[PDB]
Amino acid sequence: GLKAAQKTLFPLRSIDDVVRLFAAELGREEPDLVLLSLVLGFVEHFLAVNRVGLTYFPVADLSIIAALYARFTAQIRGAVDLSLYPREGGVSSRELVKKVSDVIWNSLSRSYFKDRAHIQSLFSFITGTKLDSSGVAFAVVGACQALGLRDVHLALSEDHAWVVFGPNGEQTAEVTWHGKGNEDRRGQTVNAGVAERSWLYLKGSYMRCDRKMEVAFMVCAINPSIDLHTDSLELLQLQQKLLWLLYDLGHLERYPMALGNLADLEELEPTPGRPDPLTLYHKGIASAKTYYRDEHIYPYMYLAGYHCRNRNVREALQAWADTATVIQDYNYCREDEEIYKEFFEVANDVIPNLLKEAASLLEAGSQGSALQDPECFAHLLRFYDGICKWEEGSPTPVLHVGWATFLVQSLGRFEGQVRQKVRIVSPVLTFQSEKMKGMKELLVATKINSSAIKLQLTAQSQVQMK
Ligand SMILES: CCCc1cc2c(N3CCN(C4=NCC(C)(C)S4)CC3)ncnc2s1
Repeated sequence: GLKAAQKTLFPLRSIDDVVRLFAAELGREEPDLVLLSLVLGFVEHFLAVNRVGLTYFPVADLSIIAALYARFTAQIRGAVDLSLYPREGGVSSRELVKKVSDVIWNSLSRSYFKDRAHIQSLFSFITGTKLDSSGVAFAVVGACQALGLRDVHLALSEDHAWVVFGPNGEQTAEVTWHGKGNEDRRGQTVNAGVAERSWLYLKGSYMRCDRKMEVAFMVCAINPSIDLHTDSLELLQLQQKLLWLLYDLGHLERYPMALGNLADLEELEPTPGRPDPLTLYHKGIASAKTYYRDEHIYPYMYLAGYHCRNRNVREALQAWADTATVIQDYNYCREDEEIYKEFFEVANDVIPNLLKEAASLLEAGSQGSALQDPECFAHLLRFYDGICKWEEGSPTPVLHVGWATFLVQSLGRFEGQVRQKVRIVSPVLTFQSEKMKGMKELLVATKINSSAIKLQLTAQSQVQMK
């Protein structure tokens, strides 16, 4: 049931009309997640999924959008009988949250590619009966709001989504799947994951959204991809404009990833009179420091990626060292594979490529090169120190001999007279990991002893018998 006041801006004929609808909704006591997700999904469908007939912008008529809204509300209200789940204190019960989750779940097509683009919004849920993992969580939160359950909110880590609810918003419930081939814990709390200090649950320093942050989530969720080679400029512009709206209203304050996404967009196409990408990456880091105990990994990866693309080797290594300094106080657990993949790619592909080019440019006479800077060698060492410390105490190991080949190569990119300048104290650098402490003498030697490095990084007990 859309209110008269919600309907007055239709039809939406442009990017800017969509921005106005968002502004209007964000100025209400409770922005309407269902309306907003349906609108975003409609426009994304007609700008990215099917552009046949497109001449400027896919006009969103009130009759179309209101009928989609009706389909959603009718589906939820008919399947979830609230009288069966008495609410005291204006708060929801775990049984009610589970029932809403089941309703969304049981609505989805039995089989589909769960990784596909453009299956994030309630437009996809209604028209395609498909949602991606975090899409299911969002749709549970949208359904709860539709039912009047003001206490149910989206919880987000850097790789997963669930809900919070209940007295003081203190309860957690799983409502969707995570990854592939994992067993789901739907209906359960996230306490076991928090207690094991996995990255997936951020030691409890995950995001607890209010309604405005849930709008920011749907905006981050917009996917401009038309195919592998092509983005919709219209959706990029829309996402960028909506992110700025949210930024100006204060609603990205506690949302590091959204700041990084806005920085990435500003790199591609800067908005005149706005902060530089670097300023925005730093605001993302500051957000993580202020609200989340500096326990997030991606704020530093966003920054490192920016410096990497710009071939600022020194600053990229600094930011990846800072990324490792966060991961060192985690336990590498089952289901943390995404972050392992990210670190593996940085160590074993991205850094090698950067240093290879740097070596060529040094041969060509570069001055101020990262390869002649002992502070950059220290950053490389701190990056490996955090990865080795991560591994300590973890229930599954991180390092192996594939990593050792690249470490030897990367060390070897720095001359001994540069490496010798780093002072490893118990540029000055302190190691936290036992692996790097035992490697200290090997690191500053004129010739790099590759076999001894390999043995130290992988703690291999023995060398070839015969
Ligand atoms: C999927 C549920 C967890 C979330 C991921 C995410 C998100 N991402 C945006 C894309 N991401 C990154 N892009 C570049 C990166 C530095 C590798 S991290 C991290 C994940 N953005 C905004 N909100 C959320 S909530």
